[PDB]
Amino acid sequence: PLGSMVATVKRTIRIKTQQHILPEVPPVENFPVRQWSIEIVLLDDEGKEIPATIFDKVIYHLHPTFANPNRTFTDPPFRIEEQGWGGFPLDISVFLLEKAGERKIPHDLNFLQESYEVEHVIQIPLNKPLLTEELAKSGST
Amino acid sequence: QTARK
Repeated sequence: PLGSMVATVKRTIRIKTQQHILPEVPPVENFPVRQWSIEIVLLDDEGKEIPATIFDKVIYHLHPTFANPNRTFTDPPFRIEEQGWGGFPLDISVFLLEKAGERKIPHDLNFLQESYEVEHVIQIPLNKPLLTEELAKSGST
Repeated sequence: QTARK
């Protein structure tokens, strides 16, 4: 990194998606309606999943066809459950502890697998004591 | 499985 970005650490997030058809919901234009879920975990320096306590809030910014498309969750693993008929790209806003910053994590909600996981690297500052202490749980700081 | 919005 350069400049102010030197004072950061990288962490890997894993976005975990699951989906299945709901037969009791009438297909929309012959397309089945599916229940789907997204959860977010943190990986440590060994690759083990641990609670993503470095975020005090996650907002899923859903496709505009959803009612109340901006859904806020405050407790790991920030699980969202919805229903729909089509996949879409979405930004997941994760808010670091101590107002350290919003990160927009690009996700794609799709039906290509019953469940699938995607890892994303984010850069996190080291100037908020409580966040730094929390970061120690998932690796070097 | 390839359905998109």
